Amino acid sequence: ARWFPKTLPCDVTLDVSKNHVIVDCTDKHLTEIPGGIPTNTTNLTLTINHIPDISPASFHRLVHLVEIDFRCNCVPIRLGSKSNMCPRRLQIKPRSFSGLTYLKSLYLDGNQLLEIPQGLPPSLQLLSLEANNIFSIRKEQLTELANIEILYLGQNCYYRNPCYVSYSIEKDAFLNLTKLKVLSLKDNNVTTVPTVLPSTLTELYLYNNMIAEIQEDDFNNLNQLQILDLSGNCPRCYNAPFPCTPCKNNSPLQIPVNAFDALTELKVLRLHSNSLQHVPPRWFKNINNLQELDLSQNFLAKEIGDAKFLHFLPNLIQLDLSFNFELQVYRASMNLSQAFSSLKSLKILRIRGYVFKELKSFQLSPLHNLQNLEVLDLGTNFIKIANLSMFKQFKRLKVIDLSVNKISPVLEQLYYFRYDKYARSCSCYKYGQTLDLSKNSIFFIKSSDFQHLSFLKCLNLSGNLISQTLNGSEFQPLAELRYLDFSNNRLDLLHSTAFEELRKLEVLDISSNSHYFQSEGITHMLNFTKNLKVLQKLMMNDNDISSSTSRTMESESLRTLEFRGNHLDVLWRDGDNRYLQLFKNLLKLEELDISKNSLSFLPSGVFDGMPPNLKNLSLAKNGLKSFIWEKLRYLKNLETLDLSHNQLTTVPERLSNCSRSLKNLILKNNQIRSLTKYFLQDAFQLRYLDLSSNKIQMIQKTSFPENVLNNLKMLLLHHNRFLCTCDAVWFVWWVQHTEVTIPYLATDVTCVGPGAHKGQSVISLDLYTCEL
Amino acid sequence: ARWFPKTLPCDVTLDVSKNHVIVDCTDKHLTEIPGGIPTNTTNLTLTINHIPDISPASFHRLVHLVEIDFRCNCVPIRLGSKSNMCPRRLQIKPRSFSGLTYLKSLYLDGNQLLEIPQGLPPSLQLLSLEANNIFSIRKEQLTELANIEILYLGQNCYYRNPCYVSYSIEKDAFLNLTKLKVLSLKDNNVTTVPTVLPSTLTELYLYNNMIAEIQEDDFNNLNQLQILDLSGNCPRCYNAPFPCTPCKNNSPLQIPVNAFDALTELKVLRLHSNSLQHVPPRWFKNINNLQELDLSQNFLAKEIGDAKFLHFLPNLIQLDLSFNFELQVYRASMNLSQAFSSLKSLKILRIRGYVFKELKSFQLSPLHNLQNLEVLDLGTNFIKIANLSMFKQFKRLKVIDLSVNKISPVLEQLYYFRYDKYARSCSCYKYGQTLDLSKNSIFFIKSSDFQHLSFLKCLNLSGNLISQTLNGSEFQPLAELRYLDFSNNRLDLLHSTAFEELRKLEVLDISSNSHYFQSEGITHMLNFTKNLKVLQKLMMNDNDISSSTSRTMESESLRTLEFRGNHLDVLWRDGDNRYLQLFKNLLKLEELDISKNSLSFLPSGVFDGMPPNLKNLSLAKNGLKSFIWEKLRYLKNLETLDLSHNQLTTVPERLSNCSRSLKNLILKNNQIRSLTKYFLQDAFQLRYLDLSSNKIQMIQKTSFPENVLNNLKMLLLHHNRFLCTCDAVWFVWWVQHTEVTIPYLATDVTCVGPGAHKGQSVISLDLYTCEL
Ligand SMILES: *[C@@H]1O[C@H](CO)[C@@H](O[C@@H]2O[C@H](CO)[C@@H](O)[C@H](O)[C@H]2NC(C)=O)[C@H](O)[C@H]1NC(C)=O
Ligand SMILES: CCOCc1nc2c(N)nc3ccccc3c2[nH]1
Ligand SMILES: CCOCc1nc2c(N)nc3ccccc3c2[nH]1
Ligand SMILES: *[C@@H]1O[C@H](CO)[C@@H](O)[C@H](O)[C@H]1NC(C)=O
Ligand SMILES: *[C@@H]1O[C@H](CO)[C@@H](O)[C@H](O)[C@H]1NC(C)=O
Ligand SMILES: *[C@@H]1O[C@H](CO)[C@@H](O)[C@H](O)[C@H]1NC(C)=O
Ligand SMILES: *[C@@H]1O[C@H](CO)[C@@H](O)[C@H](O)[C@H]1NC(C)=O
Ligand SMILES: *[C@@H]1O[C@H](CO)[C@@H](O)[C@H](O)[C@H]1NC(C)=O
Ligand SMILES: *[C@@H]1O[C@H](CO)[C@@H](O)[C@H](O)[C@H]1NC(C)=O
Ligand SMILES: *[C@@H]1O[C@H](CO)[C@@H](O)[C@H](O)[C@H]1NC(C)=O
Ligand SMILES: *[C@@H]1O[C@H](CO)[C@@H](O)[C@H](O)[C@H]1NC(C)=O
Ligand SMILES: *[C@@H]1O[C@H](CO)[C@@H](O)[C@H](O)[C@H]1NC(C)=O
Ligand SMILES: *[C@@H]1O[C@H](CO)[C@@H](O)[C@H](O)[C@H]1NC(C)=O
Ligand SMILES: *[C@@H]1O[C@H](CO)[C@@H](O)[C@H](O)[C@H]1NC(C)=O
Repeated sequence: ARWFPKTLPCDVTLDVSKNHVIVDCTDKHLTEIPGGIPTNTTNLTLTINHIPDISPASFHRLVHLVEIDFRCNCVPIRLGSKSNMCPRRLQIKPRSFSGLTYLKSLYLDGNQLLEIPQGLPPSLQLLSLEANNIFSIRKEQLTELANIEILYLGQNCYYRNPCYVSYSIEKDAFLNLTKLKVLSLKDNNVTTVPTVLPSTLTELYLYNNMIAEIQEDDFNNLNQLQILDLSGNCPRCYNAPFPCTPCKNNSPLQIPVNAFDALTELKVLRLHSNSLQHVPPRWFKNINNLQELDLSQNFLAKEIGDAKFLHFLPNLIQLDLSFNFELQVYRASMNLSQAFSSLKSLKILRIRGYVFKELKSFQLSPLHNLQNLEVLDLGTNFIKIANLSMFKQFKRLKVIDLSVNKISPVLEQLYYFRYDKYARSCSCYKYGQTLDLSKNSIFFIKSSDFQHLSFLKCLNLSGNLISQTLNGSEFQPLAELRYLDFSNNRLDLLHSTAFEELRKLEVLDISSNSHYFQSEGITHMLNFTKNLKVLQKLMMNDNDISSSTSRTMESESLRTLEFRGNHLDVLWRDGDNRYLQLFKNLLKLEELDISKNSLSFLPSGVFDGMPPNLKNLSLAKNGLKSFIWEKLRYLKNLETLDLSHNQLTTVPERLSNCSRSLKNLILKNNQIRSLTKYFLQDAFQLRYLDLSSNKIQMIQKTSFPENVLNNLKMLLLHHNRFLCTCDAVWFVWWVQHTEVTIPYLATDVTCVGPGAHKGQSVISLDLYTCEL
Repeated sequence: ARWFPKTLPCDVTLDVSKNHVIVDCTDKHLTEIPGGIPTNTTNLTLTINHIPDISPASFHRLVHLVEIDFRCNCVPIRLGSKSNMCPRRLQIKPRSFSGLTYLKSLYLDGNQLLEIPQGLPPSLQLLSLEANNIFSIRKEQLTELANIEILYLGQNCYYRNPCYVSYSIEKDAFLNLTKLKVLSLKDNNVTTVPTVLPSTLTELYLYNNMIAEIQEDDFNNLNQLQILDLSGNCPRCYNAPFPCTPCKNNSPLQIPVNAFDALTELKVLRLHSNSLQHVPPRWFKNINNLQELDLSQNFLAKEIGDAKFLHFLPNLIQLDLSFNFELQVYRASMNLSQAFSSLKSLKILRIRGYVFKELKSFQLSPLHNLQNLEVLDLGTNFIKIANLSMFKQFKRLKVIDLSVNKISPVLEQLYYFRYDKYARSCSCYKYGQTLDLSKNSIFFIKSSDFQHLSFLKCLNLSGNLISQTLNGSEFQPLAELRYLDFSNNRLDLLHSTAFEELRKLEVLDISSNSHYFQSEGITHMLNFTKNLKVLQKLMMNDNDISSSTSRTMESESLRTLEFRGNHLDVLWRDGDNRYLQLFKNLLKLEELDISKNSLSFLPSGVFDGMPPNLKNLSLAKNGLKSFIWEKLRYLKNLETLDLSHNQLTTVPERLSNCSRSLKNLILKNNQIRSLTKYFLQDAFQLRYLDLSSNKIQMIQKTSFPENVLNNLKMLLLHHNRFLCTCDAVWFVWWVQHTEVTIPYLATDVTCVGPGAHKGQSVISLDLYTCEL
């Protein structure tokens, strides 16, 4: 099928629409640049290797390189692996780059470089040098970068990569860089805004530094700038999850009231963790197109009750005032200034961490007529009282977020306290209006808790303390609810009428409601499904279900049932036939997850008991020790079988005689040591086969007829125990010359033996002695 | 050191006091009885192997056998391995046993035998035939058992081992067995009490059968009988976790009022799951010494309110009336008859599963003067209301158990609903008065909740819904508390004064209180330890701790800290120095568990930061991939190091040069492929070393100086990758001839290679070709 096998340990792709020849050697444990890289190569990536130097020989023939990604070949000590520390900094010999006439991007982050590499071609638009040891910028070193548009210089002097002195930038160092659009000097121990900056800047990043004061002309020539981030200068350090040194005297970042006058094009302004106590309205008198404003992590609790500066921001789209609370105060209520009413373009307002005991309908009045408002985020506020009906007047909104409060009768999990949200490394919203009350203290629900909330499409009650028998009366006002997340509660299914008032419910999650399922002898009504006539997806994972008063679940609508992390091994105890048709009457069921159910064997009757349209069946992570493959004949619509992470030792003698429908067979992480003689013979339906992480020694051509592999959309073979003797001759040849996609040929499809070939890659193996 | 290496795959013990020479071949994957079993052998066990027949050859030389434990060499289908099914019944050949003149016990449970083995010697006192296929008992087959005292015949006909017919016992089958003391016919499809039984019976087990009626003379001669179990005849089948067939027409087991008249010696009467609606007092008219009575799983809810039979039970020690609730009824209160006051010897009263809404002080008045009462178990009753102060009148009690209720402002978890609690296979009570309120619905605690309870020594609040900031006021009445189990709640350590009112507290568990720790930026006061002046043990496992407002925990008392399942990897993020002395000021700390903390490397400073008396340190299950062994020098009292389940590849060059105190070094489940040349040289303190489950190929004598091996109490080496070539000569010789204790030499110290020897045990290895 191929005349010349590929030996290069890098993925090579063609996008001729883009006349790009892309060679990706990321994370291939290389200690040299490989030989034989195609000469037309456009994008060459060498991230996360251990290549210790660059030379004119490095890219000699790669004439058409537009991009070289050479990140993390010697990463700073405290950011990189301690088990494989870099012994030393990348060595860049002269004129390694001056030949690359078409080079537009050069990434050299995280190599412990000491100076800006010189000799760079004038075609270079982007230069990235983050996480090196360059902490003095000299205008002489920047001359080579005449045509640079994007320059990343951050993380060269901060706590995980210290330089132990102030960052130093020569006067007007960047000013002759007259096409420079983006300059990043974040995380750098910088002490003043460098001046003068080229007026063509659109984005300037100066956050997490040692800039104590802005001066009134620091930005006066930047009339094209659209994004300015000054965050984390004079940081608010209480409960900081990184080492944090505040400005002396509780001082804020001092910004003269006219400092922003020239930034007529500014769209985003970030003043996070600047210890601000006041927001002078004068800042914004000639910023009329501001759309995104971050004032999180300051001391603006008082200012939130006044906030006259809001009157100057009629186009602002999202406003963040999270975590401005006063230390050691538990205010009674949230005092929002009427000025909020002037935020007519506002779509997103976030006020986490204001911290107050009670939310009352009047307190949110300044927002009543903000007509574009879509998201209101009042999470992490320790709110104890909130009458949910007050959202009568917010049907308009997509998300109402009261996550993580104390109420009783998607942003990353660390977001507001992370040191650098934007550091680079080497959900029910779709259904409509969402009310997120996850991780609150709701211990009991009534119907009236939800009056005037009939418009809700998704309600998140995950992670409350609901320890209640539901009898179908608790959710009556929620006539439009399509998604209920009830996970992490203590639902007691005493009554099969539970949830039946949710007439429009399409998705129900009661995962991790194990409490009442873990008790001896208590009634459990798993047949509650029958009353839910449009239910499509039911998640009841990690419930430790081992007993059921009903012997069948029934639904004419349900297509996906996740039953992972239960004890069907107990329910299906050998000798007890009563639950072998637990799922038979889910007539439309298409996906069944019963992974992690301790099923070390499947009793006879399990397969006959499956509903008739089952497509995707996962039995993963069960410790399955045996499997009667013929019983797959019962599953006449089966397309995906996940048997991963078990203890199977054999494949069927003839897969086609087990299922003529099977498309994807996942057998990864088992104990299979050899294949059947005629395994895949006539399995022309098969499109995906994963045999990785087993113990196979040999694969012969009778097990793998190429009329079957010729349709195989991926064939996973890595991490086995291949023996590369003259017996393996057909397998080795076929692997080297095949069209079929086989991941990890460069790095984990290897011989275990004999002796000579141990650790050697199958792709690189020369078996000519077998043909003497 | 040994002249004759032991090669027999069985554990052999000498107890010269008794001459027992005990040969234990349990679960050794044997397919024949091994040869060379000592001829003095008294107790020989062959349980769980696959020996397919017994013959006179089997025990020919074993003259002095007193016991043959030969169970489960062919387990019934539904009870046995589905991956290694038994192909055919054990074959018992004639005169296999009749030579063994001193044989007193013979266990043949679980071999699918069809008849009682004949030819048995008259010395036999115990015969066990459980879980075979013998379901017709004939007097002709029992004549050989003249001197039998103990006979187990159960589980030969039930849902996990069906015989498809009624059990059949010939009239007076057992009557000439004139020394029979124990007869067990449980789980057998028995339909009537076999009669007449020998009057010498002390224990009769008839439970889980099909006996619908007791005849008034069925027990007429058993005046020596001490234990009678008739449970599971006419079972109560609601929510039964096994296939359950009740007697027609809801009928109970019918027991004539004079059925027990002869049982003047009866001490235990079990009538569990007999569907009883009444307990006639006349039953007990001639039983004065009854000590244990099990009336669980019946229909005695009304009778519990009357219960005149209790007046005939002044010697009763234990009473179980659990799970007598009425179907579909939720009674308001528990109506305990005044007769309970006549239970003058009662130590244990269990009334789980009565089901009632509120417990009130007067309802327990019938128990107020039961002077010996030690345990009151009202668990799994769905109690919603309870004034805890009412137990002021139960200060004498050891355990007050309200586990698994709905209260708001040790038996196995398999117990009352298990099919056979006694089926055989092939905690803070010590501190004083305990109030167990675990798994209830308490969401908020105040001081007055515990009024009048100052006598309590242990309180279990595990698994409630307490989502509260404690400030030292909540437990004020509990002045004698020594143990607080607060695990599985939502503790909020906003204040370091939490728990300080518990002045006598010695053990505190706040494990699995991760809720507020998984919230970014929230305050967490880990220095709350300082106020607890007699605190000895602190468990804060699985809290996902990743941040801390305080930088040091402090205690002058604490000796044990379990910190497993947190995120010290985040707290100790490389470059963040602030928490490297988190534990340093726990001055008396001797034991620290920081397993499962995602510590793939240890930052420098961690070891210097440990408190000075640390003795037992666990870094298990961390994904550790490197370890600076020299850093152990800081731990000058380190005696136990657990590095199990990590990714280590190397041991120190000289362990003695790393720690002069280290006694027990656990390295199991790592990636170690070789030992250093002088690994153990001069490690004179070392007494226990676990190198099992690694990838070791070779061990040379220089790593194992034999003056060090001689002080080892145990040296674990099993499950490695040993190479049995002529290079391994010293190791193979030393393993075979050493006195040092090495588990699994018979079963998992094996050659991986070369070719010829693969799978062979090192102990069986003949390397003479290496010495030609
Ligand atoms: C940022 O620069 C400051 C100097 O402005 C560094 O502080 C010096 O650090 C050295 C070595 O730690 C001390 O001996 C000096 O006394 C410090 N000087 C001053 C003026 O504080 C600081 O270490 C740098 N921080 C980082 C993260 O690189
Ligand atoms: C031993 C009791 O077994 C039957 C039973 N199950 C439940 C239950 N899940 N929840 C309940 C809630 C309130 C009252 C009773 C029950 C109940 N009763
Ligand atoms: C937003 C971060 O401010 C710090 C803070 N932490 C807590 C806390 N753990 N618990 C609390 C309980 C009630 C009120 C406030 C707090 C609180 N505040
Ligand atoms: C390839 O590199 C060029 C030059 O830096 C870059 O603009 C482009 O996005 C990259 N494209 C692909 C497909 O890798
Ligand atoms: C608000 O809360 C109260 C309960 O305190 C309730 O009576 C009332 O009807 C609720 N509804 C609205 C629209 O606020
Ligand atoms: C509900 O919130 C939890 C945690 O706050 C989150 O994990 C889950 O995704 C949410 N549910 C939905 C349906 O998005
Ligand atoms: C369900 O319980 C609710 C709340 O207690 C009550 O309104 C209703 O009467 C109950 N319905 C039924 C059918 O029992
Ligand atoms: C569910 O099953 C139980 C017992 O099997 C029965 O009492 C109840 O009526 C059923 N409810 C349904 C089918 O909705
Ligand atoms: C308790 O129930 C018993 C039995 O039905 C009855 O004799 C008695 O009157 C009841 N007493 C109380 C206080 O409920
Ligand atoms: C509980 O009992 C105590 C002692 O008699 C009493 O003072 C207290 O009021 C009772 N509490 C309640 C909630 O009834
Ligand atoms: C508290 O109860 C839980 C479960 O209810 C149990 O796991 C734990 O052992 C108990 N605590 C003590 C100290 O016995
Ligand atoms: C601590 O909490 C309790 C909660 O009721 C309160 O009585 C007390 O005033 C609080 N403050 C203290 C003890 O300083
Ligand atoms: C505990 O540490 C916190 C954080 O520094 C501090 O505010 C408090 O005073 C300390 N309290 C005690 C009792 O050590
Ligand atoms: C390790 O060896 C060196 C050289 O003999 C010695 O000076 C040092 O004290 C030793 N350390 C320990 C802990 O024995």
